Amino acid sequence: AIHNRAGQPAQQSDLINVAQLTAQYYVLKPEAGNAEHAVKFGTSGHRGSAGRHSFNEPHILAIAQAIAEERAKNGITGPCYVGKDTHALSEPAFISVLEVLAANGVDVIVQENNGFTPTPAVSNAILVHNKKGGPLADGIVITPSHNPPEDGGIKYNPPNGGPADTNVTKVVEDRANALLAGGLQGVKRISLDAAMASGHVKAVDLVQPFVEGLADIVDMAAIQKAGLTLGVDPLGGSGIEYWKRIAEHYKLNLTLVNDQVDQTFRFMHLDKDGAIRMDCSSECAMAGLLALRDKFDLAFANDPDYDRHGIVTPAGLMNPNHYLAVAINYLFQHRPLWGKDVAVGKTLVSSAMIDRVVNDLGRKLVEVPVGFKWFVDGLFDGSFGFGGEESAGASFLRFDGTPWSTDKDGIIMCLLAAEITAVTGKNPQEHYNELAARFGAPSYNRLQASATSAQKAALSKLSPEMVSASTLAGDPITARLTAAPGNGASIGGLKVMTDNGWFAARPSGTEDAYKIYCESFLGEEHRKQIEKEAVEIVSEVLKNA
Amino acid sequence: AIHNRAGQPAQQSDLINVAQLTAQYYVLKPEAGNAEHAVKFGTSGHRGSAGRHSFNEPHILAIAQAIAEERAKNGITGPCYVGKDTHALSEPAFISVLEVLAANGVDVIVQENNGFTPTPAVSNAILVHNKKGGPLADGIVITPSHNPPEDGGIKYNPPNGGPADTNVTKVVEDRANALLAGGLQGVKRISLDAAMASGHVKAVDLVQPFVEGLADIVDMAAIQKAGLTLGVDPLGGSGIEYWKRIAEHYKLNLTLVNDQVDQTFRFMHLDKDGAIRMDCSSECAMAGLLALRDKFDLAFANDPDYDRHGIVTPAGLMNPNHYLAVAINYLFQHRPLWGKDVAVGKTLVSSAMIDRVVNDLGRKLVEVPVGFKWFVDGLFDGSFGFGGEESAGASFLRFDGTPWSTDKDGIIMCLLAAEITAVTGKNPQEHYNELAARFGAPSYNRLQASATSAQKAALSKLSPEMVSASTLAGDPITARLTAAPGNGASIGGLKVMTDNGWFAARPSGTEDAYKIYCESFLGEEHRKQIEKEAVEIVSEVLKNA
Ligand SMILES: [Mg+2]
Ligand SMILES: [Mg+2]
Ligand SMILES: [Mg+2]
Repeated sequence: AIHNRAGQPAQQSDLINVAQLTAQYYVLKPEAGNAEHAVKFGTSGHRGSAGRHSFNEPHILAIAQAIAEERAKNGITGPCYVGKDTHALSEPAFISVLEVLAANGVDVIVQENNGFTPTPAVSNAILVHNKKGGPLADGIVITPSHNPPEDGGIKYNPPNGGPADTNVTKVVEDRANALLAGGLQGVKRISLDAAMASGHVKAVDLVQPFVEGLADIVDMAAIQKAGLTLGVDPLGGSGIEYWKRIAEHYKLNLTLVNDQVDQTFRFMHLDKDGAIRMDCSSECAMAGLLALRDKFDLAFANDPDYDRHGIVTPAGLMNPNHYLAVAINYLFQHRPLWGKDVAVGKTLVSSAMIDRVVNDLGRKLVEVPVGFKWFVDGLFDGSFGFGGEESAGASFLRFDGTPWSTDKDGIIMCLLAAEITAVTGKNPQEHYNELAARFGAPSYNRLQASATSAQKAALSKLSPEMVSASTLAGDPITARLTAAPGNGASIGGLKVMTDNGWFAARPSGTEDAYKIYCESFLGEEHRKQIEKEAVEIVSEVLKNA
Repeated sequence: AIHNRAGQPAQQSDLINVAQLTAQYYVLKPEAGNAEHAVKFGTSGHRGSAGRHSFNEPHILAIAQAIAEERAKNGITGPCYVGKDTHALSEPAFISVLEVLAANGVDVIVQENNGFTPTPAVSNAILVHNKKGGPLADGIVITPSHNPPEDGGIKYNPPNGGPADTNVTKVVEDRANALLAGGLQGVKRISLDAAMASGHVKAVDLVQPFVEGLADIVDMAAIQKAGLTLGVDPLGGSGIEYWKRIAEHYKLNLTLVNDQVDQTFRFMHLDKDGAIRMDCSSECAMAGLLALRDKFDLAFANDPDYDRHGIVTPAGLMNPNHYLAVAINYLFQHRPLWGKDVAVGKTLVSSAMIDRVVNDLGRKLVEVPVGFKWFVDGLFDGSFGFGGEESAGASFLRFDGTPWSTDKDGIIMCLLAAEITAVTGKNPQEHYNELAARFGAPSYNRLQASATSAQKAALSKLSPEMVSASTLAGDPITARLTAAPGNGASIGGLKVMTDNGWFAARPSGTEDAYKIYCESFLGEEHRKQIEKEAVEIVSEVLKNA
């Protein structure tokens, strides 16, 4: 908690003017040659704000044109599923996308009645469509994730249902930027009315198919039989109607603690920095649900795109690493159709509790670099049963070991917590407590140290033998890694291990620093000794550039 | 109350999508030759909704250009005060006005920090400016009054500070529609950024000078001295900050029962028809404040443009007619500096309680046709001390007999109630109860039925002697009128009166219908006999076409 009003309900003075911001999307423009206003279309698409000239009509027209061209180049002739979240700027962006796709003769499928669509609902729709074997579908999700009310975002999901990799995003980014530099000479656009009249835009209900299909991934019948008292704070996000339909279709005792949809997100409690941020894993942002935690056996929440999850019990808000370990431990014991050819994905900055759990089950661990992108292909072909990130986003397979969503899915992760509690009689936090009793309770932290550009660059291109330390916090170093053990890919940095702890260091993308992730199975004080030594080691390896 | 959720809190299903609506302002276009989409610029300016193609960018660009040209033609070279209310569509309209006015070399004055301004605050600003005697100022108010959240509006107030009359409005209307038919070719415009950098737009604080000036129209010291417990529901309207500053500046025990500014107006209770309508004189809409009526000596509310007032006492919400009679009876006995010649303005269809009051005061009554416009010139020149309409809107003079606002002013009418209560020790409902004990409690009703365009046309063009009856509801007819007795202007219909009651019939200005207003001082059964005989009379005179 950094801001004096962290954890308190937002005040009127904290709120955006929604109408003014939306107007700014049309009346303000990116400054030509100003890099800060340019399309930066990356792992999570392009994000910005109309009032900062970074999320305006020109950007989205440009991006939508770029996506139409690329998808056609790539032989993608089926429909494009275009979903949006409950951010203000998703409305104007949505319209720009329809105007341009329709003008390019792209068939678009949208949620009827201008509704909202979670990121995994777009992923799921693409996968289900493409399993029918005809022209390929892909998708666009119009969301800046949990970013404050004034922000907008837009991202692309190719036919494998997952987020677009750099081979797609870089091309799209450059084309969008050249289109901007050309004054939107090369953009095909028709009016909203013409687009709707064209026949290219089809409105369907994406909710029912997703909600009904949940029985093929989570044990919905077990949940029903347990008759748990469940709560959810939809956090004004894109899956609010999804939670309603889940409770209704499956006849669950599941209560929405509020049903607000408000583009100022005024019902929110302020995050640690005082921003309105819909972070389902932040205790400050989750203060509203946390105050009701005694009312439910189990409760949860999702960020605006519904790709992440927050799990509440009467003990509080679970730490995301803790829940990942529990999800994995449970899933691989309760999925008979996930045979020996189905492994566990883990990013290398995630808790080593995962390693202990997976070793204990006699399953294969695939350690990958930072980022969900490394799980997409394995989820898609069924070789990864589960892949998650320590920031509270994950996905796992259907019962039969085929994919449900190749993007992150917050709904299945919440429902899985319910299946766990229902099947085992123990909530996921009680599960973690037992793991911690068995393996020790690790202490985990993230920090950062000042670094010059030159240092940051050098950190990315090390090799294991540049690290001459033989010991870390009183234990022999068992590994010096510059590549991920699971897929061999570069980590763009360094990880040092002992039996009792580890650290990893990577250059900060945004600041003159490098980030340090570390963890100890012996506790806080030992973790603190790792931190100290981690800086010493990293200072040593890069003081010569 | 007709709708089954009348008076209930608004639900999420009742609300608009603010950003989608604002997008529609820029992406939806009026249809060429569709009269429902045309500019209709009248007594309240032009109102519509972006989603109905009746309040979109082309309309506002066209209207702003028409106003720029008309003010120049009319000799106005000073600044234009442009104020906006809290409707969503006020934001894009505001921007379009600045783009075009600055392109036309108009000097614009706005409330700083994108703040909101009551209609009477624009009127007052015009008056104060022009009283200095240099180049004339005029103004634009961006408001659809109490219309639902999806509506927008824009109206013009010339240098006398009141609403523009048809000599200006019809020219602006014809011109705007000409501009729309010519694809906006004669509209001059620059970007918002260019407008802000041009030096043509100045941002000031309009609140402080209005709030400080109140001491010159209402007896603030008397109110301060009484120490009453005052409540206000600003109803999410343009004067919310005005109530705050009045409380602070005058050190009043004045509580805002809600401080919400929300472009969905979600905090509202539903109106009698189940709509979200910010009608300060409607019991259903005021259900929230009415539930707290027992906490305050006096409480009040205003509509979004803050030109109307609703007065609450522990007895409930006052009938607007009833409050006018009290306001008049009080003011004309407590304004010693007003000349003996200063008159009372009264519309045609207001209560004859006003007549009884004004007679008793030995003051001049000026009965005018429907509409506040008939009071502007007399308020401006100080010959009308007070002008009010039955729909809960009025204005009156400063202590020294010079105008404060020549448009309707909800703030002074609310503060006057507190003055009345402070000075006399009785609230305004108590005073009305006394008026009723003295003269009788009148019974008032309005009727409506369908009529053809031809029957409607006839009704507006009668000659008094065409009424051949001698009696109305058992009393002799004392007057048969087709023109207002006060100013001689045509009423566009018929008024018949006796000593005990009256009726007036008038064609609807919007529907194929006529309305009949009637009132009896004998009670309900007498009023019902007036209703029956008025229908008979109207039927007979409309016996052709
Ligand atoms: Mg997210
Ligand atoms: Mg009004
Ligand atoms: Mg005039």
